[PDB]
Amino acid sequence: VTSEQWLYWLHLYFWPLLRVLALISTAPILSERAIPKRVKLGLGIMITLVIAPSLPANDTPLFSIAALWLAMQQILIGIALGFTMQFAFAAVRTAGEFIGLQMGLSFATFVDPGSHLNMPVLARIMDMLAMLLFLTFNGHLWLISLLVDTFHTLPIGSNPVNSNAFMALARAGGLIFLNGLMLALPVITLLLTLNLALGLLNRMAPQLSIFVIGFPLTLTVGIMLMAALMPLIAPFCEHLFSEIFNLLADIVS
Amino acid sequence: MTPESVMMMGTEAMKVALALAAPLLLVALITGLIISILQAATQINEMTLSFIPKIVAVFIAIIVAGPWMLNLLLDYVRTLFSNLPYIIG
Amino acid sequence: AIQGIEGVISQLQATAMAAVSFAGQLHAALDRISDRQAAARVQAEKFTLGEPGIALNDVMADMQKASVSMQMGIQVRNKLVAAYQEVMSMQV
Amino acid sequence: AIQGIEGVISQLQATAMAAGIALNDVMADMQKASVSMQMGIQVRNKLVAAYQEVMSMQV
Amino acid sequence: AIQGIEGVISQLQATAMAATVSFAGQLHAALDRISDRQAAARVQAEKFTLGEPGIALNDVMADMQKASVSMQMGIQVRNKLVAAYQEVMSMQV
Amino acid sequence: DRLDAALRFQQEALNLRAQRQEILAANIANADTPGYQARDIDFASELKKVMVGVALTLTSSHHIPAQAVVDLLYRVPDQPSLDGNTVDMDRERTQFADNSLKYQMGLTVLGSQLKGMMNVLQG
Amino acid sequence: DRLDAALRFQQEALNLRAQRQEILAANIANADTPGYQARDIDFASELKKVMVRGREETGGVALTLTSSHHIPAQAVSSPAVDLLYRVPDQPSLDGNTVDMDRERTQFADNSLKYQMGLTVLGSQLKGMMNVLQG
Amino acid sequence: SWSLSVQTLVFITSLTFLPAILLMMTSFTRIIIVFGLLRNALGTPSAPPNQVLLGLALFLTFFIMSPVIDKIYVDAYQPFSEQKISMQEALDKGAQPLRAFMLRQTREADLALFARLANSGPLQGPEAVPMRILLPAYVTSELKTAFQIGFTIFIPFLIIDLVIASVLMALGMMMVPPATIALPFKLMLFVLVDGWQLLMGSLAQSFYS
Amino acid sequence: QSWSLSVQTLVFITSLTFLPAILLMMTSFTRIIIVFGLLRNALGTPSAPPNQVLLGLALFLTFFIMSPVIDKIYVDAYQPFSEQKISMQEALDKGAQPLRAFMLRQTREADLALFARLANSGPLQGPEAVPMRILLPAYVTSELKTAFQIGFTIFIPFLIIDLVIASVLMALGMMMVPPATIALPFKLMLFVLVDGWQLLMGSLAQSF
Amino acid sequence: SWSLSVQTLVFITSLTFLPAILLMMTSFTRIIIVFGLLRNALGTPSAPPNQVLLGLALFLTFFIMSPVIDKIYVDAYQPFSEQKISMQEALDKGAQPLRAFMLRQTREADLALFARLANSGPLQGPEAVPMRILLPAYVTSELKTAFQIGFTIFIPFLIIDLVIASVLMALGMMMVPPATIALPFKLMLFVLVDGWQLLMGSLAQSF
Amino acid sequence: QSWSLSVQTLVFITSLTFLPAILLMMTSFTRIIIVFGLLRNALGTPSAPPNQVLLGLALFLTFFIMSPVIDKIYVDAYQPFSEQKISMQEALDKGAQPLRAFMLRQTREADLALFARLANSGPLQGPEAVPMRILLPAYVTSELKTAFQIGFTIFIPFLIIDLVIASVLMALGMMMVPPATIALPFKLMLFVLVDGWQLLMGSLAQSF
Amino acid sequence: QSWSLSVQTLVFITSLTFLPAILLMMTSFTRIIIVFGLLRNALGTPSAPPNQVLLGLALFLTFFIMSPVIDKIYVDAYQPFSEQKISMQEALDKGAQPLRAFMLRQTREADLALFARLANSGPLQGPEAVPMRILLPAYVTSELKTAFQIGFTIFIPFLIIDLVIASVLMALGMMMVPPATIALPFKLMLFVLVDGWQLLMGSLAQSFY
Repeated sequence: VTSEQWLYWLHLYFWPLLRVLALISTAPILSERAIPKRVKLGLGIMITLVIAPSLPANDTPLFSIAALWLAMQQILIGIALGFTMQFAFAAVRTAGEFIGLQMGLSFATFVDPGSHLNMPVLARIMDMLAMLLFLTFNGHLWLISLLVDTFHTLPIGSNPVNSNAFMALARAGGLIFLNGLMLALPVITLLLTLNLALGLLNRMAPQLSIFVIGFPLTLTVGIMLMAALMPLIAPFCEHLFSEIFNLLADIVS
Repeated sequence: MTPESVMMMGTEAMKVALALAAPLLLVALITGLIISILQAATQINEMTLSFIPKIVAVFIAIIVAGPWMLNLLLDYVRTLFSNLPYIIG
Repeated sequence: AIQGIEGVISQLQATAMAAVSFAGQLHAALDRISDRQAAARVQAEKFTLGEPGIALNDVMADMQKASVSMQMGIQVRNKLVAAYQEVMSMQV
Repeated sequence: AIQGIEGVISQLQATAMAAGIALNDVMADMQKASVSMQMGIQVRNKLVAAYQEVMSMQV
Repeated sequence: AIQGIEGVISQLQATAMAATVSFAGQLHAALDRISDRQAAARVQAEKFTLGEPGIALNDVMADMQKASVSMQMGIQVRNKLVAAYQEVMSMQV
Repeated sequence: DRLDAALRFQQEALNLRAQRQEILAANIANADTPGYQARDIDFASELKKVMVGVALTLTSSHHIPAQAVVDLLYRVPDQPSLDGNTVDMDRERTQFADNSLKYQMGLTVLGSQLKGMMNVLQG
Repeated sequence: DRLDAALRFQQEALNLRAQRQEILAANIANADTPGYQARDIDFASELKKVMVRGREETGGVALTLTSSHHIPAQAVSSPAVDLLYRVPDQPSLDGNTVDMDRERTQFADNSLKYQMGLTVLGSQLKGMMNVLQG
Repeated sequence: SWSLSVQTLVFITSLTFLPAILLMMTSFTRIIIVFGLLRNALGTPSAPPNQVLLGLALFLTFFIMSPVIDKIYVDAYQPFSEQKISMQEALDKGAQPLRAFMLRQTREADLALFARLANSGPLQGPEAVPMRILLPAYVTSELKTAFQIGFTIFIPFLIIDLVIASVLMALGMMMVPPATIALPFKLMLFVLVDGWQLLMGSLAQSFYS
Repeated sequence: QSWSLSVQTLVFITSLTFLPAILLMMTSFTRIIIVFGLLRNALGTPSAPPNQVLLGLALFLTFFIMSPVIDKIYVDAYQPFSEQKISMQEALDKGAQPLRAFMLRQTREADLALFARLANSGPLQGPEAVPMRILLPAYVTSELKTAFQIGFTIFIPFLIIDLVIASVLMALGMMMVPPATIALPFKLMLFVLVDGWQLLMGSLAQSF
Repeated sequence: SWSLSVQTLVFITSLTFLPAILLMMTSFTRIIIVFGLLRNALGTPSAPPNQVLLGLALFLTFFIMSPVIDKIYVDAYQPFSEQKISMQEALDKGAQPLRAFMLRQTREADLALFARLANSGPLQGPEAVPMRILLPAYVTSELKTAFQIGFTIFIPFLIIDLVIASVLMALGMMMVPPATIALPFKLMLFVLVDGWQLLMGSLAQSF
Repeated sequence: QSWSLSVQTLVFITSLTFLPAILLMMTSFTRIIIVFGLLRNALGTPSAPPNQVLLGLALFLTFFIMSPVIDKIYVDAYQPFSEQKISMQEALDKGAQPLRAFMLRQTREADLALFARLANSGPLQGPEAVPMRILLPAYVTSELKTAFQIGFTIFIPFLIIDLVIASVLMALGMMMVPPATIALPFKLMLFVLVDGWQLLMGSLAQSF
Repeated sequence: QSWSLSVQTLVFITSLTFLPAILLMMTSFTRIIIVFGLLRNALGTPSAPPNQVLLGLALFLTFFIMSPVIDKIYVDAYQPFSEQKISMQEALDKGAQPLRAFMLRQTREADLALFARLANSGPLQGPEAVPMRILLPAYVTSELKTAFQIGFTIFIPFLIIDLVIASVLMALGMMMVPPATIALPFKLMLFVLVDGWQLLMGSLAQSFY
C-alpha cells in the first residue's frame, strides 16, 4: 500500500504535455508574447490533465535516446501544426504590405532596401483584422482539437515517418504568395490603371508631374479603394483558414 | 462578435482615417496641380518650386480644419472605448 | 434536487446504453495518516482515562508509528511542492 | 497476443539473420522520479531555448 | 469629542437604517490573536516567577510552547505570502 | 482556538496529575498527625468534569477586564490506628509512584504532540 | 534504464540490509523462547543472487478486488532468502541457540551498514541533482 | 475530520498555489493581457513600468472579485472558522461561487470542445459541468476576450500612424520616419480621451456584463 | 494595548518587501521615470544616457521632492514610536496622514470618482474619508496621465526641429538625405543651449 | 563507457550548441540566405515575415537532411540499443554521415586554405579531414553557393525591372518611377510561373 | 567609537554592492560612455564596435583619469586604515574629500544652486561644506550636459562630409542616388586619417 | 610560496568569467568581426549571412590565427603546471609573455605613447618592460584603427560598381531608376566570381602577420 507509482504517472503526463506545449509556443494567438509564460504553461498542463488518462501510457525511460527521439517527434508535430496555421496570417500580411507599398507609403525601400526605415502599417492593420477574424471563427479551439486528434493518426509511441510530406509544408510557402496576389489583385490593378493614367499626364508637357501630383492622389485613392475592399477579406479569410486546415489534415497523416 | 461586426469595425475605422487625411491630402494635391499647370503655362520647369507652396498650404490646413479633426478623432476613440464591453466574445 | 435526480436517472440510462486519480490517491493517503494519528490519540486518551485492558506498550508503540507516518507525509508534501515549483519554473 | 506471437517469431528471424512496500522502496522510486522529471525539464528547456534562438534570427 | 458624539449618533442612525471582508483587517485580527496569546503566556510566566499562588509550572511551559507554535504558524504564512507576492510582482506584462 | 482543543485533554490530565500528586504528598507529610484523614480525588471523574467562562465586557480602555479566581474523597481506612490517623504507608507510596509515572507519560505524550505540530511547520 | 541500473546495487543492498535487520530483530524477540534456533542470512551470496535474478517472494498472493466494495485481504508473504541456522556457542537446557552477544553485535553492525548504504545512495542522488539543477 | 497536523499541512501546502489561482482562475489574465497590448500599442514598451501595471491590475482584480470573495467568506470561511464546517468541506463549499463566476464569463464553444475532448457524457445543463471542463474553457474564453479587447484597442493607434505617413508622403518627405512623429500624437490622444478612465471603466463593465 | 516585540519585528521586516512597490506606485518616482524615458525617445537617440544614471537621478529627485513629507512622517510617526510613546499600529496610522495629503494633492477627481464607483462607495463626504485602497489606484492613474501630458509636450520642440530640417532639405532639392541624421546634432545643440536638464528638473519639481 | 552523471552533463552541454549545429553543420545557412536574397529581389523587405522564412528553411533543412538522419539512425541510433557499438565508436560513427555530406558540399579551395591556416601538411587523403578544417571551409562554400543562387534568382527580376523602365522611357514618361509599376508584374510573374515550388525543387536538387 | 569587526565587514560588503552606481555617478565613466555611443552613431555604423569593446575602453580610460584621486584616497585614507591607524568612519570621511573635490571641479554652479534651492538647504559658506546628497545629482547633471556638448561638437565633420557628398551627387543630376552609401566609406577614411580614436580619447582625458 | 588549492580554484573560476573580455581585447577577434560588420554593409545586404554565422566564422578564424600563441602558452607555461613543476602565480607570469608579444607587434606606437603619458609612467627601457595596463587599451585602439582601415579599403569595388551603374542609368535618361536595387546583384556577382570570402579571410590572416 501507499505505492503511488510515480514513473507511470510521469510517463503518462509527460509526452502529451510536450506535444501540447510545443503547439502552444508556436500556434498563433496562443504563442503571442503578451500572454504571461505561466498562463501558457498552466493551459498546457490542464489540457494534458484532461487528455492524458484516456491515452495508452508509454513506458520508455526518460534516460534513453528513445526519450530524445520521442521529444523530437512531439516538438516537430507541434511546430508543424503551429507554423502551418501561421502561414495564413503570413499571406494576409504579404497582401497588406503590397497594397501599402503600391500606396507609396514607404518609398525608401526602393532606394535603400532594408535600411531600418520601413512601416508596413496596412500590413499590420490587416494582420490584426485577420487575428480578430480568426478569434471570431474559433480557429484556436479547432487547433487544440486537431492537436488532440493527431494522436489517433500518429500515436505518442515512436512511429516511422515519410518525406515529400515535409515538402508539402514547405510547398505551402507558395500559398502565402499565391493567395496574397489575389487579395491585392482586387485593388492593385485599379491602382495600376491610376498609375497608367498618371503616365498619360506625363506624356504631356515634360516634368511638372509625378512626385508632386501623383502621390497624394494615389494615396487617397488607395485609401478609399481598400476601405471599400475591407468587406472582401472575410470570405477570403475563411478560404485561407479552410485551405490551411485541410492541408494540415491531409499531410499530417 | 460576428465577423460582420468585425469587418464593419475595420471599415468605419478606416473611413475615419480617410476623413482625417482627406483635407490635407486634397489640399496638397490641389496646390501641386495648380503650380504644375502654372509651370506648363509659363514654360517654367524646376522640380523644387512646386515643393514650396505645398508646405504652406498643408500647414494652413491644420490651422483651419485642425479642431474639426481633433474633435472627430476623440469622439471616435471615446465611442470605441465606451462600446468596447458590448462587442466582447 | 429534483433536476439532480433527473440527472442521476439520465446517467443511469447512459450506463445502460454504454453496456482512482492522483488527487484521490493523495486524499486517501491524508485520510489514512489522519485516521492512524486519531486512533493512536484515542488509545492514549483511553489509557490516561484509566479504562482496563489498554497497555502502555501498545500506546507508546502506536504513538511511535503515528509519528513515523506523519513524518512520511511531511516528506511527501515537501518533495511534491518542490516538483511543482520546478515545473512552474519551466520557460515556455 | 496473436500479433505479439507474430512479433516474437519476427525477433527470432532477426536473431537468425544476425547470426507491503517499505520506505526503502518508496523513497528510492520517489527520488528516481524526481530526478527523471528534472532531467526532462532541463532537456526541454535547452531545446526550447535553441528553437527560440533560431527563430529570433534576422534572415 | 463633540464630533466623536456626532459620529456615535451617526452610527446609531446607521444601525436604525440597517434594521464587507477586509484582507488587512483579517491580517490584523490574526496578528492580534498571536500577540495576545504570547502576552497571556508571558504574563502567566510573570506571575509564576513572582510567586503568586495558583500558577503551575506545567501550565506555564505548555502556554509558552503554544505561543511558539502560533508564532511559527505566523512565520510560515508570512513566508508563503511574501513568496507569492514576489513571484506575482516579478512577472512581466 | 483550535490549538487549545487539540491540547486540552493532555493539559488537563497533566494538571490533574500534578494536583493529585500534591494531595498524595500531603497525605505522606501528615502521616503522623493524630486525627488526620487521608484524602484523595477520583482522577477519571474529575477529568470528565474539567474536560466537559464569561469574560466581563470592556466598553473602553479604562474599563477593567474580568478578574479570574476539585472535590476530595476520603480514603477507606485499612487498619484502625489508636490516634485516628488513617494514612497507610504502602497504599499511598504505590499511588505516589504511579502518579509520578503517569505524569511522566503525560509529559511525553504532550511533548510528542507539540513536536509533531512543529515538524509540520518547519521548512 | 541507465539511471535505474546505476542505482540498483546500493538500493538492493539496502533492501537486503532491511530484511537482515528484520531477521535479527526476530532473533532478539525470540531470545527467551525455548526451542528456537537463531536464524541469519549470508549477506554477500544473497546480494549477488538478488543482483543476477530479481527479487522474488515465497507466496504473497492476495484476493483480487475488481469492485470498490470487495474486502481486501492478503495471505502470508516473505522474501526468497535462504534462512540459515547460526552455529550455537554454548549449550542450553531450554534449547535455543540465540546468544545475546552475537545478536547485539550483528544488530549494531547491520545498523551501521544500513546507515552507510543510506549515505551512499543519498550522496549519489545529490551527485545527480547537482548535474541536473541549473 | 483530519488531525490538526494534517489540517495545518494542507493549509500550508495550499498557500503555495496562490499565483496559480490568481492567473488561471481569476480576472487577472484579461487585465494583464489588455495592459500589455495597450503598452505595445502606444509605442512605449517600457512606459508604465511592469510593476506599476502589475499593481494597478492587482487593485483592479481586488475590486472586481469582491462579491465572489464576499460570498466565499460568508458561505465557507465563516462556518469553517467557527468550527461548524470541516476543513475538507469548506473547500468544496467555497469552490462553487468561484465556479459560477468562471462559468458566466466562459463561452459555449469552449465548453462544448472540452466536453468532447474528455469523452464525457452529455451535459444537459450547466449544473453537470465539472471543474476539469470549466477550468480550461474559462481560460480559453478569457484569453480570447482579452485578445479581442486588445485588438480593437490597437486600431486607433495604427490609424494615427497611417494618416501621419500619408500626410508626410503627400509633401514628398519620403525619408522622414513616421513612428517618431506619431508617438507624441498617440500620447496626446491617450491624454485627451481620458485614456485610463475610459479603459478602466470599459474593462470593469466587460466583467460585469 | 500593544503588539509583542516578536510580532513587531515580523511585521517590520515583512513590510520592507513592499519598498520598491511603495517607491514606484506611491511616490513621485513613476512620473519622473516616465518623463525621462519619453525625453530619451524625443532626443532622437534611444539609449544615450544609461538607464542606471537616469534611475539614480530619478531616485535623488524623488527624495528631494518628498523630503517635506518624510520630515512630517518623522515628526509625527517615527520619532514618537522610537521613543516608545505610541504603539506600532497607531504610529502607522498617524504617519499615513502626510503621505495621504501628498497623494490627494496630485489626484485627479475623475480617477477617485471612478475607483470609488468600482469599490461600491456610497456617501463619501469629506476629502478625509477616502480609504487608502481607493486613493492609491486613483493616484497611480493620475500620475500616469500627468506623465503622458508632460511627455507629449516635451516632444514638441524636437518635432519642430525635425520638420524644419526636413522641409528645408527637401525644398532645397536634396530629398535623398535622411533628415533625422542631420537633425540629431541640432537636437543636442538645442538641448544643451537651453540647459535642458536643469530646466527639466526645475519643471518636474515645480509640477508638484 | 564512463559515468552516467558525466554522460548527462555532456549531453545537456552539447544540447546548447544546437543552433551552432544547425547553422555550421547542416545547410540551413544556404536556404536562409537564398530566402533573404529572394525577398530583397522582389523589392519588399517585409512581405513574408522573418519567422515564416526561418520555418520554411527549417522544414527544407529537415527534408534535405532526412537521408543523413536515416544514415545516423542506421549507424548510431540502432546499434546503440543492440550494444554492438556504443559511446565512442558510435557517436563518431553517427557523425560520419555528416562528414560525408560536408565533404560533398565543400569546395577544395576553402579546405586547402584552412589546412594551410593550420599547418596540417600530411593531410593527404580526402576522408580524414579534421572537423576543425572541414567546418569553416564548409560554411564559406555554403556562403558562396547561396550568393550564386541569389544572383541567379536576381537575374529575371532585374530583367523585368529593366524592361519596365525601358518601356516607360520609350513611351515618353521621364518622371514615373518604374518600381511601383514593376512590383505587381514581378508578383504576377512569380506566381504565374509558380516560382516557389520550382525554387524549392532546385534547392533540393542543389543538395 | 570604532565599529566592531563584523559591522565593519558588513559595511564593506554593502558598499561593494554599490560599485556600479559609484562608477557611473561619481567617476568619469558616464561622460566617456555617452561620447562613445554618440560617436558610434555619428559614423553611420550603429554596431561596428561591439558594446563590450567600448565599455572596456571607457573603463580603462576612467581608471587612468581617476588614478590621481585613487592615489590620494590610498595615501590619505586607506593606508592608515590598513595599518590600523584610523577607524573606518574617519577613514571614509577622509576618503570622501578628494573625490568630492574632483566632482566639484567638474560641476556647474547653476545645477548646484538648483539642487540646493530644491532641497531647502541653508546658506552654505564656500565649497568646503556641501553635502554629498546635494553634490552627486548636480555632478551627474553637469556630466550629462558636458557629454552632450562634446557629442554635438563631434557630430560636425561627418555632417560636413555628408552635405558635401550629397551636394556633389545632386549637382550631377543623380536624383535617386542615396548619399549614405557613398558617405560611409569616406566617414571611415576621415576618421582613420586624423588618427581619430587616440585623438578623441586624448581629448576626453584632457577635458578632465 | 604556492597558493593553496582553494585559492587556486577560486582564482581559476573567477578568471574563467573574463573569457569574452580576453577574446575581444587580447585576441584577433575584434579586428575580424568588425570587418565583417562592415563587409555586410558594403554588399548592400545588411541581413547578409546571419549574425551567428559571422560570429562563429570569426571565432574559428581567431583560433586559427592564435594557434601559434596558444601552442607557445601550452608548451612554456601550462605543461609544467599539469606536470607539477610550476605554481599558479609563476604560470600566470610566464604564459602571458607570448600573448604580450603578439599584442605588441600589432600595437601602434602612438597609442602606446598616449596611454603611457596618460598613466604618468616612468621611462620604459624597452618593449619588454611595458605594463599590461598600458598595452591593453593601446592594442584595442590600434585594433580599431586597423579594422576601420581594412573596412574602408574593402568598401572600394562596390563603390566602383555603384558609381558605374548609376552613371549608366543616368546617361540613358533613366533618371527615376534607383540604382541600388540594380547594383546589388552585380555586387553579389563581384563577390562570387572573385571568391570574395576566401580572399578576404586569407587577406585578414596575412594582415595579422
